[PDB]
Amino acid sequence: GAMGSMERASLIQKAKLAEQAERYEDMAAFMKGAVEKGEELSNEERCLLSVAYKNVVGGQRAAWRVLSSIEQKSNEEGSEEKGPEVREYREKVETELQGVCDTVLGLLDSHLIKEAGDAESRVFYLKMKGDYYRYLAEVATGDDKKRIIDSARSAYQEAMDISKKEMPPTNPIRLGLALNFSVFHYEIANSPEEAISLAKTTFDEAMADLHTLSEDSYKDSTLIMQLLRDNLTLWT
Amino acid sequence: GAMGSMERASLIQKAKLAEQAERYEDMAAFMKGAVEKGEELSNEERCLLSVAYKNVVGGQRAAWRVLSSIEQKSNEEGSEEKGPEVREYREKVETELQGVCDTVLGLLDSHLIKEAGDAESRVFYLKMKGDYYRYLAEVATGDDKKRIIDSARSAYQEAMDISKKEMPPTNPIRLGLALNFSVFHYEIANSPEEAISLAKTTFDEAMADLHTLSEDSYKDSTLIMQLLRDNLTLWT
Amino acid sequence: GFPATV
Amino acid sequence: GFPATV
Ligand SMILES: *SCCNC(=O)C(C)(C)Oc1ccc(Br)cc1
Ligand SMILES: *SCCNC(=O)C(C)(C)Oc1ccc(Br)cc1
Ligand SMILES: [Mg+2]
Ligand SMILES: [Mg+2]
Ligand SMILES: [Mg+2]
Ligand SMILES: [Mg+2]
Ligand SMILES: [Mg+2]
Ligand SMILES: [Mg+2]
Repeated sequence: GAMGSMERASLIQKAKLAEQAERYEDMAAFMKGAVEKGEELSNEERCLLSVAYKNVVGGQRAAWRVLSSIEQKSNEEGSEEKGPEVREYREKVETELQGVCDTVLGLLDSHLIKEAGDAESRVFYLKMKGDYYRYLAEVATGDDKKRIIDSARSAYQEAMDISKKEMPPTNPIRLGLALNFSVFHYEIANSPEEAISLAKTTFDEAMADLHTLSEDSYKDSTLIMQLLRDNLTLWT
Repeated sequence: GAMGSMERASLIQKAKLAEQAERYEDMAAFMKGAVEKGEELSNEERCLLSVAYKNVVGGQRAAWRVLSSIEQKSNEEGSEEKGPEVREYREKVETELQGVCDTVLGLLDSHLIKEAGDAESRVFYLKMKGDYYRYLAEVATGDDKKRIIDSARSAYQEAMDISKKEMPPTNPIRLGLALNFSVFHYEIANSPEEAISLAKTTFDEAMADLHTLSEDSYKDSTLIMQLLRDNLTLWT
Repeated sequence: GFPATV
Repeated sequence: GFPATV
């Protein structure tokens, strides 16, 4: 890797600088280099990794959706044939997105997940694995589409099983996992009832545990609970 | 170039798609490929080229300013030594920015300017040449800093001389050139009085020519005039 | 459109 | 900060 010659601590410091400069591609490259040092990541380092790649892939997804919309409109009735360019460029963005997802999944498989023994780290990584298979599923059309969807579901389900055994219902990682798995059910698995049930049950069980929290933990938990309520409002 | 095998028209079509998807690096690569076909650019194509590179370099400049601010604060009194990383990363962004500027200046020199005979095209390209030397000047510290500043000034001055002879005072390209040359005087050449005089004279001469314009031309001209007034308000 | 994810 | 340029 081009980051192989840079100190782990310097990669982490530069990822933080890249975040302040809103240079998310750089941030992701620095965090990939840090993961490839082979040591486990701390909680803050896991956040830097996730923020970097979520922003890179989020921009790719937004661009893909714009291009896919144009492509679908170009393929309707009465639409003037514009040639292969819209499809080619949507495919170009799609292949770039798939490459980023494969990179993240590769870091998780080699070897972040297998060394993650505490619930905070293991649930976070398994959630990321579900997330990046979900982004692959958003663009998938081939023989492997169902397997991609099932890979997302399986990673989310393992994360859920650990989170319910090992974390309180207000833990922000448990809440964020449930938020994203609920979105998976709604958008990917064509299971809106499962999406709604999961979001509502997660919200209600968190509400009943807020009394145990400090003011700062309360702020963290209620922030994610509001996202669950926002999605429930969109869907009901 | 990696765009050498793609049709000119397909590069233009893809630049437009990239703009709709806010993929400005792609947009710039497509427009670089289109310029390298060797044919002159139309007015719309010149706009696609300028928009693509202005957005790429604009993001680099914003990131450079964040990093330079952090670097300066790190070098003050009582600041804890953080190592070489802030300087290294500011240098990395700086070198990338310089590379984009060199790429644009290379397209202008090989061979956009020498084939541009109409005022609309030649003034626009000479303005871009002043702009990209100005961005180089913003980061320059070496033996060549004064020559970089003079290269910006010389390109802007040639563009000004043509624009005053060949374009009406409300022409949006003439106005945009004056806006940017005025910023050059204020920020680069340490000449705030020249900056203010140029902006005011340009505004006043445009105001006196608005009566000649259609409603659509009036909208275009007054948009740039408002930017001149905005800068004058900042500076006085 | 994007429902919320983190 | 950026004064306006086009
Ligand atoms: S990990 C990045 C820092 N956290 C966040 O940005 C927010 C959204 C505030 O909190 C969470 C992020 C991810 C997860 Br799994 C839970 C909370
Ligand atoms: S060339 C891109 C289209 N034009 C614009 O975005 C605005 C700012 C509206 O107009 C101008 C841009 C550049 C110049 Br030199 C003049 C006007
Ligand atoms: Mg070391
Ligand atoms: Mg494909
Ligand atoms: Mg259940
Ligand atoms: Mg051809
Ligand atoms: Mg340098
Ligand atoms: Mg004068």
